[PDB]
Amino acid sequence: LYKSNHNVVYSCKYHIVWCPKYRRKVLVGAVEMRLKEIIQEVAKELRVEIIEMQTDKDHIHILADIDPSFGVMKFIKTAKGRSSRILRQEFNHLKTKLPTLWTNSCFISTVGGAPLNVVKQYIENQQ
Amino acid sequence: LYKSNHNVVYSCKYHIVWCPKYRRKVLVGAVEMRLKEIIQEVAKELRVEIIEMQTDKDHIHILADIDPSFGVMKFIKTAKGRSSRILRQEFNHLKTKLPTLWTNSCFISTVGGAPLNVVKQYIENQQN
DNA sequence: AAAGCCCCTAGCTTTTAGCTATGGGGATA
DNA sequence: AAAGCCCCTAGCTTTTAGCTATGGGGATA
DNA sequence: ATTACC
DNA sequence: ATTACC
Ligand SMILES: [Ca+2]
Ligand SMILES: [Ca+2]
Ligand SMILES: [Ca+2]
Ligand SMILES: [Ca+2]
Ligand SMILES: [Ca+2]
Ligand SMILES: [Ca+2]
Ligand SMILES: [Ca+2]
Repeated sequence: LYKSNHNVVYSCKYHIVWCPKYRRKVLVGAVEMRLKEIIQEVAKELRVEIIEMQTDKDHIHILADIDPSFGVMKFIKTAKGRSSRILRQEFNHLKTKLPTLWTNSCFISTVGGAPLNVVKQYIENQQ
Repeated sequence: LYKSNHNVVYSCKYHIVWCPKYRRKVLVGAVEMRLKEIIQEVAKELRVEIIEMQTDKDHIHILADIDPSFGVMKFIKTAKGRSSRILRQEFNHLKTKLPTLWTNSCFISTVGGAPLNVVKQYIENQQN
């Protein structure tokens, strides 16, 4: 199952994890549900397919298929950036002793249908 | 085993495949060896780790770890663009029998340690 | 120590903001 | 038909080149 | 204003 | 000028 843009046929799926500033346990309750809505809205607007997404109290997991030419960091900057603006506009406690909602950092890991040990079998390495 | 730049901790591995123009079986002999020489130079110069690379006459496989902020496309653009420029200077048959060495297209497939269905179940069951 | 904390610039969105950049500099303990 | 074929612009490298762009048009017939 | 998700 | 890469 592969998508394509004008020039690239691709399957670029990323496991994305980022945490709030100071790793606060704020991704619960109304903030959690509203965070998921904003990300879903960003993905739709940016042509990103959210395969799975779930918060875990002080961090969020996202499994997203992103156009490799568009860039994974552009989706991440947009997701974290807009969600920070809106959630801090809608939830005052997200500005209390919080200079920002997110950190400058995140975790990214590529994911495919086949694991890495299987895909290396596709290729006879000539190094 | 994860890497990190200034802000991102990542493991971004891509199975990349692209073919010569018209799918001509030109990736043999000295063209094959010289092509892999140039991509090694591009990888080292662009901080890209080449896990595995194989040419097979009419296509090249590359399994590579690429900085996600740098972008998989900037590596592909440089690897294809520079190899096309150099090999067409050094092999007359590549400059006279083809308008370009490569096509405008490629294949990109991400890969990690776990299968997709396992990561999917793992993310879905986070809240218990 | 760093990804995560503090500090800085510049770029681009979310712009009397708040995230990136294969971005930089630190102490704390 | 499209990723792959022919055409284009525009950005950046490899620059009396040749690749990208979440880029566009099209015929094959 | 932090302390760790893979 | 192509026809498909575990
Ligand atoms: Ca096209
Ligand atoms: Ca978790
Ligand atoms: Ca192998
Ligand atoms: Ca093979
Ligand atoms: Ca830094
Ligand atoms: Ca640590
Ligand atoms: Ca086809």
